[PDB]
Amino acid sequence: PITKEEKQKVIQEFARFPGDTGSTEVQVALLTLRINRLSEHLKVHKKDHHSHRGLLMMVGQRRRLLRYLQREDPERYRALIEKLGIRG
Amino acid sequence: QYRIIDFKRDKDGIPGRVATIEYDPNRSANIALINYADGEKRYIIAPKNLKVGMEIMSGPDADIKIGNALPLENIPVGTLVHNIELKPGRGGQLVRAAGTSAQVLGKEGKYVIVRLASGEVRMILGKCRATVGEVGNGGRTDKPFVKAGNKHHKMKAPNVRGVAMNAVDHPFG
RNA sequence: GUCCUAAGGUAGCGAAAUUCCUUGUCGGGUAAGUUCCGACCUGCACGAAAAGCGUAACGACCGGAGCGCUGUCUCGGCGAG
RNA sequence: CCGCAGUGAACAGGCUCUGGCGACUGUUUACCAAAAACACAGCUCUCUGCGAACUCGUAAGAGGAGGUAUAGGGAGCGACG
RNA sequence: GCGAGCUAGCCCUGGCCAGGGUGAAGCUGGGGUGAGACCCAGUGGAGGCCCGAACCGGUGGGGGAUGCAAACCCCUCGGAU
RNA sequence: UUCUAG
RNA sequence: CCGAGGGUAGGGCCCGUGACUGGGGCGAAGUCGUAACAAGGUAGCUGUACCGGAAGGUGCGGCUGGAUCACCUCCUUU
RNA sequence: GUGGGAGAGGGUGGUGGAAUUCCCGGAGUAGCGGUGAAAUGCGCAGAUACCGGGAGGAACGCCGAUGGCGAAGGCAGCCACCUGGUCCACCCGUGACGCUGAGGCGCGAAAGCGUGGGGAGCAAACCGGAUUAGAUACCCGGGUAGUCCACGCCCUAAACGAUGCGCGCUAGGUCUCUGGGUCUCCUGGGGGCCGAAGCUAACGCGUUAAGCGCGCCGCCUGGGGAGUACGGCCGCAAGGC
RNA sequence: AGCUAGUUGGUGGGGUAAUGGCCCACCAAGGCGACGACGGGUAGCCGGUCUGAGAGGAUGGCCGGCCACAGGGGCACUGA
Repeated sequence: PITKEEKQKVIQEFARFPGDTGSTEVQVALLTLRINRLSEHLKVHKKDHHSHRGLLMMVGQRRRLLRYLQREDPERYRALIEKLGIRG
Repeated sequence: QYRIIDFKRDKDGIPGRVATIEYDPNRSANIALINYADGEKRYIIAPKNLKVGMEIMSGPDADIKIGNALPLENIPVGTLVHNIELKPGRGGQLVRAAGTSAQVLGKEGKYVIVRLASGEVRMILGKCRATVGEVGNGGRTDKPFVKAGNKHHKMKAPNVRGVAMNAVDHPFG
């Protein structure tokens, strides 16, 4: 599972400003991290269709947050994608 | 390649290291070279599992460590095995790639119980051995001999059949 | 409604190479068709395991038809070795 | 540009429409018959725990099989649906 | 008693299939989704696979019938890793 | 258990 | 060279159309039965599966558009 | 964000009794079992009942509840492993980042199919016994596919609350669960019941609206033939859109 | 539910009153479609006309405009 101090090292990593506990930078970082150890969980455990559907909601939650930053500032969006590595 | 090899351990204290994946064509068994301490080897059983990186053996002692094998005496209850050690040392006493081995489903005095892989049940004896672990045969079943006849390719008798014949030919025939 | 039997043919099929009454009766194909092919089906005696109905591809297998084409034939008549 | 012709001569599928059986490459009755006959890949019952069960053998013995119930023998059909 | 230099097999050990055609697993790259399914394009080269020599065969017709011959000649045909 | 239509 | 028209072949959209046959609707009324509304007599309806002259039935799931107290456990409250 | 909290949401492994039917031993008789009454059936080769032992699936009593979770179907013995949703408090952080959704895309009862285990019990089909006029059904005795699991396929249904989603406005009384508080009660979610306004053709919905208003959706528009025929997509098929 | 080889564009050029793939050469390949393309069914389009409280339904013969056809199917001449 996700450790509490792991969560903070991620929040510290993505923050532009000391105190960024909640922002586009954190949401996507959280959701993408939550996407990579939930999908990892579904490969074994092939039939966890209740938690797969709850993942897909979160998959759509990511994209719409991503959508917003391109809608406003696509400059830091290219900086946010590359750093994470999503889109292909 | 038209040959046999190993089938029954009885020299122990020996270091059992899972030689390698020499999946083998000659008995429905898929075995890998088992590297012993001295260096002396053996294309050993195919009891599925025990990854390349060998790492096993057996012993008068113990070590259920999947695969591996000792006497009946030295064996759990509710356990699945093969290396069917029927009589006292008769090496293997059954289960050839016959995955579903036997399960010391209850033992008794110089007599240990066995679920007859094949399809029945009764008892063995004292020291009598047998190594747990699975088999290896990936359901070595099925698989299509499509528009041809694997058979032939058998090298394995088209000893073909008949039954209808024109005659009155061969035993009970 | 019954008399006997161990029950007493079910699903698919049907004049099939199991149907002699028969070139059976209707349909199509034709200048006429006792072969076909479809349909009925009173199945002289199909039938699920020596399978039963069907089934792409496959066959020097068997039978049915059309074009294409030629002495196979309307008698051939000439010729070469 | 030329001849009736321009793979010029020579070696080189007639095609189609339909039905029945057996799926299919096969294999076989040497000197008539290559087939809807066996063979099959594939199914189902099934005898057998080993020193197997069945086959040769006067007793040994071999076969089986250095196989070991995803196996070895007995079989009626013979894809697949 | 006699025989697999007949033929049916089976064990051991070599040799042999001119050319050509069809283009599945794969691996490379690209393709909207989370990864993918999965698509396409390239490469690729299997199959008792196709077209065909030698070679294996011997349906379908032709000759031959005191033959060339106690099974052969002619046209034809199937198989062709 | 069943006993038409107006 | 392009082309009106004519030809042989190949497919596509449709109308007619046929032995025969599946069902569907009428029609005075016919036979055989009770399925259904009162627990319609086994409460009914349903996805489906098998079976049964025919309505239907039995099974797995379920929905009540199922209801009485002809009986039990109690519940919920001053 | 952080900090608590609840739950039969899920899926992987694992163990736990209770009993059920079969199997070996003990004991011990003559009847059992069964209905509306019987019969079929079992049993003197000693059954039913009791004792003890075994093996095996399959559920999971009491707690358990008119209660709980969940997107829908649907989900309950304990265990831990990954994991989803969802709820109070701090008011910290981003800064309108939104609400609906043709098609798609995924799920998704139970029946069924495909292959591969397994089959204690239940149980269409089928088999007897009854039954009546008739018994292809009710009732009783058997018993197979399935029901069980892995994996892949179907996706249908009184799939129900017969009633899209979101936010916001309009009295209340009352039962219960969850989270917080100055915890005789106020607070936010969630569940049952009564009941003002209001809507209604009718019942009845009624801050869990069938009231009042805003978005975006799907569906209506006479009864049978029909949810069927035909064309199309899909499944191994039964069918299904 | 896919549609396309003069099809989409370009260079040059024929022809025409002159634009234009309008016809041709050579070149690169795009152009289109659910904001319903291709196909099928049908058709003269409007001013006006009938009806309608109306919005909206129908309809458009004679009068008028633009257009089409001259039995069916084409082509060129003379020529503003």
